[PDB]
Amino acid sequence: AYTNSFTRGVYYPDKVFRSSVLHSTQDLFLPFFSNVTWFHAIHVDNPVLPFNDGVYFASTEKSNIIRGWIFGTTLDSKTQSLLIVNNATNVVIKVCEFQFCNDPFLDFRVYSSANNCTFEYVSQPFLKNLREFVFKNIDGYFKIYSKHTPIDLPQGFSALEPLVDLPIGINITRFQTLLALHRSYLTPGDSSSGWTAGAAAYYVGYLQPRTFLLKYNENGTITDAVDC
Amino acid sequence: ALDPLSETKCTLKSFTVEKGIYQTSNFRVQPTESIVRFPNITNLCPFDEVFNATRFASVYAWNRKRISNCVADYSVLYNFAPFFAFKCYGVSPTKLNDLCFTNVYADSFVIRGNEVSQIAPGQTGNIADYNYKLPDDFTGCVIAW
Amino acid sequence: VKNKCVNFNFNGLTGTGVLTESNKKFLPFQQFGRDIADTTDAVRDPQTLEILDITPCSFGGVSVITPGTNTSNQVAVLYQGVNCTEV
Amino acid sequence: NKVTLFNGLTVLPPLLTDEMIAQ
Repeated sequence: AYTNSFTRGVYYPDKVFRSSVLHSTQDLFLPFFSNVTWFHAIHVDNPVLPFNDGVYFASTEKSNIIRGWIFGTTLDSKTQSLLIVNNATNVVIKVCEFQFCNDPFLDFRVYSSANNCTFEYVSQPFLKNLREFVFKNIDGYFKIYSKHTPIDLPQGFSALEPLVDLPIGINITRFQTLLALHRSYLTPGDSSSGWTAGAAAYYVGYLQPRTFLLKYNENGTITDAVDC
Repeated sequence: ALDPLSETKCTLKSFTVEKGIYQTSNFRVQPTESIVRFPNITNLCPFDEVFNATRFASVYAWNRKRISNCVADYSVLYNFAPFFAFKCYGVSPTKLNDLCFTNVYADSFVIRGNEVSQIAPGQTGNIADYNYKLPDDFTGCVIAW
Repeated sequence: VKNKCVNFNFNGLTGTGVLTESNKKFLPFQQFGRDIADTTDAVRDPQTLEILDITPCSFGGVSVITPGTNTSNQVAVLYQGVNCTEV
Repeated sequence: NKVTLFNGLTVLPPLLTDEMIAQ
């Protein structure tokens, strides 16, 4: 499937306050009026998506079907993978290559090989409400920007604020999404039929090196942008 | 550099100056002080459940652990251990207050006094050969009380 | 230290000038303030999270008013870009 | 009303003010 992205996917690039000014920045952005791939979070078996240069991940749902993400080069124990799991209590981020199967297990509570967990992080969870995230990894740091906005994709403009800047220095080239369901059987492999679940949808777009012209109002917030 | 008139004579390179206004030099007040400002950050690494516990790992199970993502000032210790052998290798005490690294791995064991010599770099014996082996190259501080 | 030409090092940002209480509120994730021509004008205190306006301490040229040495040696001095009531 | 609007750089004021030119 395909669907065009409106003037969406911008973020604060430098966390430097500017008041009522136009600034030209060359960085990794999602080009305006570009198509983004669409997936339904009910059934199709979960495709693996490459992490080329950065990912814009949008989610629309009302049942908390998806609860995390997996990053890394391979699902085996040879490369130190990264795992982010959200919950109703807190968010847990770990980097020790949890051994996944041919498809990552759907969150027999622990199923992994030996671990070498060096980096772990806990904070408040990322709680119709469209949730937009940008995941980037360029200079040995892994950056997550996000915004939760009330309500396919509207024409309104909203800039993503920086949430997390992790210091882990692993190489990320592939990623997936993490789904959850209560009383769900766990199997190494299942077909695309899946099981019935709540209605949800998520969009994936890719970041490219582009020049943008951002406008800052008197309150220091980005209110409009121009794709150069 | 005696008076402004002498400076004017310098600028014009003449002992007689004519009536008017002359731009002689520039001035700048003082940097009357120097201040360094650093954060209200206070997360510290949990050095207290490692150095105080009511039990420690026996050598066969040697309890490794990981200290991560925290300001660590290795000054919290040097408080209660009359360390028989602090013996730090290569880092030395003051410099590490300064440096920054990805993780610090703290392992804990209980070995009798005669064997405390063996838990060091390059020693051979029952303890360092069948029970815990420090690597040939090390930047770390064995501490024993 | 406030209201003095001081050399400050705010969390790696090194500069010189006088610091004053500001009236602009940053977003919670913003720490630097930059005006046109990439000049730093504000910074948040990493210990108290209070915004401070940075402006360079006074500088300028000096000019000499003279009626001519042939007439008299009296001299007046003008400081151009400053108000030396607070020199 | 119709027409309206460092690092060592400075702006010297004009000698005749606007009031004198108006006079």
